[PDB]
Amino acid sequence: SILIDKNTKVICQGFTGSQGTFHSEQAIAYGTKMVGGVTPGKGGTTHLGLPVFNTVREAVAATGATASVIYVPAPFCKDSILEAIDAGIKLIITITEGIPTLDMLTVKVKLDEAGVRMIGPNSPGVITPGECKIGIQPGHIHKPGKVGIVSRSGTLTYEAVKQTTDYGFGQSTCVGIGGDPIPGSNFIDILEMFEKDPQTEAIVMIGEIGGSAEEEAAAYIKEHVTKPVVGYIAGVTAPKGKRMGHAGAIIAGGKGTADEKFAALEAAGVKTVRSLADIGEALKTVL
Amino acid sequence: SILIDKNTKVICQGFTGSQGTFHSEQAIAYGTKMVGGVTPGKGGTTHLGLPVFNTVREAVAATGATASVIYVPAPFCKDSILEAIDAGIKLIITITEGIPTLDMLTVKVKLDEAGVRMIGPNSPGVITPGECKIGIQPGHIHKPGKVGIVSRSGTLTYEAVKQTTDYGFGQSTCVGIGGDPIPGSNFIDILEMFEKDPQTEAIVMIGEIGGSAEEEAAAYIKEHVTKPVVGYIAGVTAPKGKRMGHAGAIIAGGKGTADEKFAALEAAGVKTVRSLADIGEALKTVL
Amino acid sequence: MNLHEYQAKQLFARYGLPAPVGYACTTPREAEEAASKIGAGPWVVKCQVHAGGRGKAGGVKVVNSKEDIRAFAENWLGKRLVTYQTDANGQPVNQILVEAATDIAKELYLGAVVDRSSRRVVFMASTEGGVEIEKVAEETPHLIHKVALDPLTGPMPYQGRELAFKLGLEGKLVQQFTKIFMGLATIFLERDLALIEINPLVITKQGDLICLDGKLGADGNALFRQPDLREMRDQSQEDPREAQAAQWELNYVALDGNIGCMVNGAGLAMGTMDIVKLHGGEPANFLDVGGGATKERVTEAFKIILSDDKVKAVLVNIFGGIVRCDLIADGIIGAVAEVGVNVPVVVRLEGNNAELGAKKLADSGLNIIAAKGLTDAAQQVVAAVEGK
Amino acid sequence: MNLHEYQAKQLFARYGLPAPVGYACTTPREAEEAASKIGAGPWVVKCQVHAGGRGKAGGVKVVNSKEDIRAFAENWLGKRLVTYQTDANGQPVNQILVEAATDIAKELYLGAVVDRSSRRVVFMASTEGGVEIEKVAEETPHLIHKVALDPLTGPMPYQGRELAFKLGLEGKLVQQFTKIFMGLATIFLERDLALIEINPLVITKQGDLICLDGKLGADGNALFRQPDLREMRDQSQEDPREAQAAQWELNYVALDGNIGCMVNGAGLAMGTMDIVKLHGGEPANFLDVGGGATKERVTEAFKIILSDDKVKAVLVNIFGGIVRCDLIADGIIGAVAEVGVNVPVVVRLEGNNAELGAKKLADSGLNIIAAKGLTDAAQQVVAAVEGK
Ligand SMILES: CC(C)(COP(=O)(O)OP(=O)(O)OC[C@H]1O[C@@H](n2cnc3c(N)ncnc32)[C@H](O)[C@@H]1OP(=O)(O)O)[C@@H](O)C(=O)NCCC(=O)NCCS
Ligand SMILES: CC(C)(COP(=O)(O)OP(=O)(O)OC[C@H]1O[C@@H](n2cnc3c(N)ncnc32)[C@H](O)[C@@H]1OP(=O)(O)O)[C@@H](O)C(=O)NCCC(=O)NCCS
Repeated sequence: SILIDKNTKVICQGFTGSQGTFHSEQAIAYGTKMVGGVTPGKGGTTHLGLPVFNTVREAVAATGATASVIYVPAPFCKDSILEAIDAGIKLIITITEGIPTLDMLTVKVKLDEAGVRMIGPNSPGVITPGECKIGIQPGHIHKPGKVGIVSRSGTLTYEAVKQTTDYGFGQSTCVGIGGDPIPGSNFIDILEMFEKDPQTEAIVMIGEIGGSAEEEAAAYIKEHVTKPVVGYIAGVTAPKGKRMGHAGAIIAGGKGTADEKFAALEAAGVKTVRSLADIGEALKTVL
Repeated sequence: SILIDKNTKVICQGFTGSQGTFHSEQAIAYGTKMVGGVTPGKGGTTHLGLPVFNTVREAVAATGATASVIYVPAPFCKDSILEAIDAGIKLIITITEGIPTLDMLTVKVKLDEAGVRMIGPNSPGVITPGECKIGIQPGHIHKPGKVGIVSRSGTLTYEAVKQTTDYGFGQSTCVGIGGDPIPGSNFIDILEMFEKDPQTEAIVMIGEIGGSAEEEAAAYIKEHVTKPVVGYIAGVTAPKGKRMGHAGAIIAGGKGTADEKFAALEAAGVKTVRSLADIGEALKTVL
Repeated sequence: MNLHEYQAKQLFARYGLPAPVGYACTTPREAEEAASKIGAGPWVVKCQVHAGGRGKAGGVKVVNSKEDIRAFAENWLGKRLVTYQTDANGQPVNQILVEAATDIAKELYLGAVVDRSSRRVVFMASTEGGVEIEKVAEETPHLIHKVALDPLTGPMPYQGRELAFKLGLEGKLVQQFTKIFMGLATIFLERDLALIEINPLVITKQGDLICLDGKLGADGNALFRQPDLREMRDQSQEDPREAQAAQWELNYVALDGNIGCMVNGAGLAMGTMDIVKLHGGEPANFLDVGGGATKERVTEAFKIILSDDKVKAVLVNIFGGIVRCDLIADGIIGAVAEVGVNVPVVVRLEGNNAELGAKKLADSGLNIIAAKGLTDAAQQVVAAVEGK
Repeated sequence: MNLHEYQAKQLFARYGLPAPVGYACTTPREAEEAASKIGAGPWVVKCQVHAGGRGKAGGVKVVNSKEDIRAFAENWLGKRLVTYQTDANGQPVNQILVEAATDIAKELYLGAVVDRSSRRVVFMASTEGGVEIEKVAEETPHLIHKVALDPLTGPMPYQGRELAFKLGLEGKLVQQFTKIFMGLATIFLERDLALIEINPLVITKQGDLICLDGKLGADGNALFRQPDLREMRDQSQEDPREAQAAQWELNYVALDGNIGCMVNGAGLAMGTMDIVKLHGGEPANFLDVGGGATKERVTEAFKIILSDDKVKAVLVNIFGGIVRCDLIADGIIGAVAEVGVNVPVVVRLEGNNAELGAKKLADSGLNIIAAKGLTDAAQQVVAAVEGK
């Protein structure tokens, strides 16, 4: 597994808000070691049976949490993320959608310099089935297993989750890198973690139109990933220069089409699948 | 020796200006491998028999220079320094005085992240006697030798140079870290280079009032410097909260007095000298 | 969101960048009157639509008489301009920009975007102005110069000079170019732009740099803190369904096909479209439900998808979400009845009560097929538009 | 450079930060008239001098009558205010700030400086307002909270909240404090400040934060790009010799002693002062020639050093520079004659023609001793003021 496991202590920023509450309840029910939350102004109260702090530093000092999940509205995310980085948090899972690209541009630089790992934003989260759930994904479709999944899309990931659970492969860890143009972590970062993870025997990489993370991931896989990789890219039929839902799902300057990504992956030896419904079949093949 | 030597290829930014011209002539006469200069607008001309370029990147591509000396007026320094860092220059010697503290605050962060070494600003420069001269120091008082000198002051350094040349010790390399509050390099950075330099057998550290670089250097010396160090701190008689010439020569918030620096150095085992005239004597002692 | 050329130029002027003297006019009378405020002709009259390629579509003319300006405004105002960058329906022309003619000596390109590979705002410039910048990147890459804005320091003059010198500018044009770079970079960062394109950035016969065109794109995610930009949105330039969808928390993008797709999830939406395409279908749209597929929301989704007459079937693919599969089915059923959905609807439900939701669909009696899995759902919608 | 409290408050107001209603007045009549513009007394009247400690020196009073305001302005305008932070000569009071009384519930401290150890703008706050912040740092360090501005991101709200919560603020005071931090941080960066000190930052009985005092220091190296700040310089607050020296490219700082020191180099200047002190002398000043010790410049140096009646001898220590030692000697000679230097002058010259310059000094016949080395130069100037 990667990123999180049964021992990951997690705090939630935006803990007392609607989504923060609802999803923390789910993480809590799943057994995730949520140890607290941060909502400026509500420090010293308890919510979902856990302590709420005015700041991430108070939360970290109090709980020792190394990971923070963020459910803070877009306008305040940069502030929330930089606060978490400043408080010593090593893993930030940002669910929030709508964060200004420029905010993430700066955050990404900060993350990289501070050595802090962030998954997201605009991410469904991360889940190590049977051990730790951080995010909004439905935990019941997962099965402790050997397939590592990385995806720029939440729903598509679920499909791959269903398939890999149905074929009995199960999942080591599912990582939603999110649909934003400048995510905290990209395919290459997660691919490298899967290659180095003993429990992960195969990798399902799910991308879509826009940017070139997949093409770069391809080049990376060819040279540094030995485990089998099954790839799926959504957007073959998407128009160019049009945002398809995700802020990052846009083909800018005619570059970054689904076909180019399939092609680049195919050329790197990745087992690509044209129908999202055949991810399980392709894994069976390479497994 | 450290930082520079007979093989250091140097370009000068602000090459065609008064000081850039005059001091490059001196560096050239000394044998410094000046290979070119940069003055936006005068690219493609020759000055002091060397090519002048419109940008540092053109200069670096053309000459392979790894060091740049800057004689650019304060208002344009940040731009000049960031340009040099961006062009791949690994050593920047900034002579310019008057650079806004905030500009240096940002530059220092850039320098550290880009792994670029800068001496200065407000520095007399760097000189490895007999090998390389970059800066404004008078080269005739130096003597190829074994004493490494680091100083926040140009003139005081010269005194130490005279003394160490007169006692026959000579200098390995003299580094003027400059009199600004946020220099590109501090005592600790240079001390570490001297400790690791075989040619340097003793170190003369010259500081003055303000900041705490000397106090930190003391703590550093005690734990990581084995070579003998002779220290001198100017400003015992300076008032507090008053700039004494150098932008960095100011005792802020009653902290950083000359006595505190002498004391901190003495406590770390540094051989301190109360009269700047006795640096040579103290070296003789520890040598 | 895109800005009109005239708005881009106003912004440029607000930042001390140079653009021709001009006025955005909403009536032929205003356009003809602008001629005299501008001065001596001839005058450049340009239809203001977000799409580019206006020149080749006849929306940009250099005229020499007030009567010609008027004739032009009369010809375009209220008419839709179709260019190679709009759909065949074009974009409404509600403003004609009337500006002073410019004596062009040379055409350059200066633009900026957020480069996702290097994760930086990257400015790019080229001596190849007046050409699709992509074309130049394909063929003469060595002519495209770039600099990345350093987030730590902000844009620096040396970067502007770097591009200026690579463009072979010299003398005052270097400082002017540098100034333009610093201002455009500043606007990019302060206004949260996603894109800047000055094509052409012109060197005038008189020896000055001037922005002859301007294409600005704002990061829509930052509009909450760009009140000025927010007001500049021209909804007439886009399919009105997109804004309708958005106010209902739906992301809608009209396509060519006939199989409407209603999916929760951008990735799932595109993948669903792709699977429909893979099984011989032609997706009519991208519609990502995202927001809780409530009855009301699903209803709006149908209304929006079905506003396109080409739609002969609607594939609903819902995997998960916040609403239970049976509530989604009740809403799809209510939507189909209340919207008077006259087309077949194929539904793929996954999650809690998936089979019970399917049962509810099968028992409604409405023309709604509950599919068994995605491949099946695709084949069935594909089959449901056969002959139609 | 320092700003007056009233100027600091104007800046605060310009940035939407809160300060009492007040007016800076240059005449008792203006000060008395301000009372009514301010409203109901009582009124706070404060001498405006750069130095702090005005309260303990009688320069800050709370009065309740227009007649008292006038009496106060009359007492101080044109008079010099001596505080524990000025020399015994004090600072001229040319402005009286008349502001509304403030109902203080609690006094806090908020300030910022460039921390050289961490190389960051560091904001610090404390519940211990109304006290010398150094005092609090000495005794109750655990009560001083700090945050460092990240150069990459600019000041962030969480940092303001962090301090606010460490100060135990709650409710609206947290947002108000955060706002004050963000604004002061912004001013710090935009105006190139070297220092901000709001002591006290007051929580009013009415429950609001208000800057009761303001001490701003600008980075003088950045004045070239701070035109507003540049105009705010009040030269009357400093020894006029400093500005005189500066326009002549000399850095001058008056001290207590009687041995004037003229040296090229800040470090050498301080070291020279120290060596004079080490040999029983009392340096009268710091004077760093820096600029080419030309005849004209050396002359000005003497004029400036000798404007202090306490000076009984002048030690000139020149090591290197751009002028040859003999030209320096000619200038020292011309300076001594033309200035009518009536005191002994000891000179230590090092560099090209050092001995020839010495010879020239010895042969002038003026009371100028050419020393042999620094220790010797110190002993000789020390000896030259014996009895005087
Ligand atoms: C983040 C998001 C989930 C927030 O929605 P939400 O919970 O309804 O928002 P709420 O306002 O109810 O709650 C937000 C909380 O953050 C808090 N908050 C604001 N700034 C904060 C900060 N700097 N630190 C911590 N908490 C903060 C608020 O206090 C609020 O809690 P409160 O109600 O107790 O005051 C939403 O904005 C979003 O981005 N949704 C898209 C998620 C997604 O689609 N992901 C992709 C996978 S497909
Ligand atoms: C840097 C300093 C020496 C410049 O002085 P100067 O040479 O008289 O200044 P000039 O204007 O003559 O020359 C500066 C040159 O920089 C150039 N320049 C400006 N911006 C530039 C840039 N970004 N890159 C390169 N060159 C640049 C100018 O073009 C000018 O050359 P030009 O005359 O050919 O046009 C001076 O400002 C200074 O800081 N002096 C103090 C040095 C010191 O005391 N050090 C401490 C040890 S004690």
